[PDB]
Amino acid sequence: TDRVSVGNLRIARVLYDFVNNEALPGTDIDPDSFWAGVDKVVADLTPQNQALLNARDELQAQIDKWHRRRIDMDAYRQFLTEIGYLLPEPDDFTITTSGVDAEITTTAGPQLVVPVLNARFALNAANARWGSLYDALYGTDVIPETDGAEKGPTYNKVRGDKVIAYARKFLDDSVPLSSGSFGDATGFTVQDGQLVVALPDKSTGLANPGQFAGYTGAAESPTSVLLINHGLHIEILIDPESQVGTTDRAGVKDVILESAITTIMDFEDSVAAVDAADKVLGYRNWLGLNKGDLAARVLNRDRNYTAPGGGQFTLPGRSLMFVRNVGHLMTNDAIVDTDGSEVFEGIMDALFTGLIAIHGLKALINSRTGSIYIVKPKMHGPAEVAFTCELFSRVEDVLGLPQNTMKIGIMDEERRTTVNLKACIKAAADRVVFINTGFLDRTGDEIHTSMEAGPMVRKGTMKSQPWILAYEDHNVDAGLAAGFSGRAQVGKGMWTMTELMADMVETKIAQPRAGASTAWVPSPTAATLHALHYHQVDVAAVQQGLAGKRRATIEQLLTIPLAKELAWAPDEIREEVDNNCQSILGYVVRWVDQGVGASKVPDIHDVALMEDRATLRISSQLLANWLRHGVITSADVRASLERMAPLVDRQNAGDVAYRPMAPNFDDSIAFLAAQELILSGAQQPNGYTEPILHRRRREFKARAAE
Ligand SMILES: O=C(O)c1cc2ccsc2[nH]1
Ligand SMILES: [Mg+2]
Ligand SMILES: [Mg+2]
Repeated sequence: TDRVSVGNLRIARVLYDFVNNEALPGTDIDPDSFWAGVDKVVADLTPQNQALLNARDELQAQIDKWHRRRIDMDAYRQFLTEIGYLLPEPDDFTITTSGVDAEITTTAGPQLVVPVLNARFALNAANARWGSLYDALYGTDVIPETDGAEKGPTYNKVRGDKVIAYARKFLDDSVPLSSGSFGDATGFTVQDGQLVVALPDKSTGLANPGQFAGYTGAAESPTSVLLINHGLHIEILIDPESQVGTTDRAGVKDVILESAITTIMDFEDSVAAVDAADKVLGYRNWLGLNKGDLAARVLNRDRNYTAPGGGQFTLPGRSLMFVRNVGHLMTNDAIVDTDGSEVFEGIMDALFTGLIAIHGLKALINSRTGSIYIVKPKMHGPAEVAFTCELFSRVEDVLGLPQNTMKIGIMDEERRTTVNLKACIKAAADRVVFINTGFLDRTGDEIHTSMEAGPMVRKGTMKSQPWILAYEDHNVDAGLAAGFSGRAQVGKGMWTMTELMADMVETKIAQPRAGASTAWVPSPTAATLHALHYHQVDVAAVQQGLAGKRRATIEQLLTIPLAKELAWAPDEIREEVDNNCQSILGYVVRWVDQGVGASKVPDIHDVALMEDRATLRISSQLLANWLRHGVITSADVRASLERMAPLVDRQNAGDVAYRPMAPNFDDSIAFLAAQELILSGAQQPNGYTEPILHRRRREFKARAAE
């Protein structure tokens, strides 16, 4: 119709044009040979993809019956073994992934995640490798507004001084002088290769002069001083003529931190992309980032420095990029077969994002070691991991890339991956560069998998349940036992409260203390603040100290988060229903009506949260669970949705083109989607929301196409 026929494939025209005209040129790959490659890879791997998806349904159906036909933990576990859910743990091994960049193998630090469909955000992200500590401290609630230090339309000097002080204190804790404090420093010099600091009554150096990494300008009167601690860089910009530098005892203008060492450009949960036009926009942005010519305002270039002993060197000025493809579930009409059946989206993302990423290896650049970094979400168990690897192998042939060029980041966010984590890693032993954990998806799967067992604890309660604490520790243990320390990242989840930076600075330190190589932040600002934690915590030492430990048993992992009988008062029930209905509606309306997958969404208490699509999975699965066991009724669910809808409406009053859901609820496609997600929730595969979401978004767009 409006498609290009290649073999058994009917490629959407926008897609076909985009690959040939934009993606392919530069890659030395023959267009027709590429498309034929696509035709064959799709046909060859599609049935295998389907077999894995069906296998999920079989397991879940068996688990459903088992619960209904009853809690004997020993029998439950033996059952999961019998049905091939819980597979035998392989002997110890060590990953062999080679050609990995240092930012992944060695450097511990923040990792940004940004919706690929947003060129400006994506630009900021790639440039967030370096960010200003002053701007971050002054701009957020880390420095309390309190007494005369409040922000205004004018720069407030009382506040800047607190910022300066905080930064001086940080320098004391990070790169300690052999004597005295940074707060008293009056100047900085470089005599005989060693950084000398000017104190009022004397002069000292770094207690460990190894932390001196270089400088700019002349050794006598430098324009900046480069420091290193825990593999992370710290830059003191010295400029006595600047506004802040003028009033500073040492002429200091700013302190710059190496912040977002890596960034994940996201095709999955932070992006709304339900057809061929959407995917191209995303692919196009991914192309521009990889050719290094995206702009709206360009991509930063490397940074120049002078070695402590005179010579010249350089550091990368951009955030090393991953891409997150979609998982194994969804199809997309960007390609169909002759029968009209949509082609598997994950298979498409491997080919296209992989094709595109070729530009990142030639000059502008990304991986200096020659690798492409794909993060794969929502896999269920080790066979699904081996499938992803086999897919990568094939795509590499179509692209003419050396084998194992396309590295994998295994996200641990499904229960069948959690309890088989060592086997999952081993299936990717020569490609794996990353594992991580998070709250939303994983708890959604937790609730779905045990849907029939009984009513679950409230969402808040989940964060402190035995299963999830065991899962957090188990993740770290498995990676370290597999040799990740020095070879691959071990990550932990997102800080979602974008305006609550004091809290983040206070609490998020627990992640590197738990041995996390990296963890997720929602903004460049956040990345800068979070970098503090890796200065205070020596993650390599922590990881070294954790080795050999088994801090989580299979029994703990399998402890279902069931509510003890009569746990809640009727007002607690309503509070939770309301809370969850608000979460659905707040995220759904922006998603369906505007194709926005990630934004600052006020929760029921007007706190700004930055969650991806998975917030929909947990909240819908919880209410569906509570529906299934009669904690609440259908009258309850609808009443709550009707109450929260105008509240969401009001929270979007500051939106130039928002559309009310109230009072005409059934004419709101957004409202109907929220309602469907909940009432149809128990029947969704593993509780996945995309089937309902994609359809409703496509419906809204067709309604709007008039
Ligand atoms: O895990 C989360 O909550 C999360 C992921 C992403 C990606 C962009 S915003 C965001 N929140
Ligand atoms: Mg997820
Ligand atoms: Mg140390």
